[PDB]
Amino acid sequence: HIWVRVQVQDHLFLIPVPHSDTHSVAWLAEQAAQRYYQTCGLLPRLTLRKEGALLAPQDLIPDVLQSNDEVLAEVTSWD
Repeated sequence: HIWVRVQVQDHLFLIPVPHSDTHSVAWLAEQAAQRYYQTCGLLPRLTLRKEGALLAPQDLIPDVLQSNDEVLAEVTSWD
């Protein structure tokens, strides 16, 4: 089982990545944005960083992240 810790503003979310079409960085950013919307009613567009390094939205989660990695999400706009 794979899960990623994503910081969105002052909130830290444990987001699971369940298992056949592999999920992209963009999908993970979308999950984090929904988790953030569920807390406060604002829907951000997010770019993800791992230890300061930008994650490409089109890259696949298993190629750039391991279970329990921590990711910083940056709000680039509000939808």
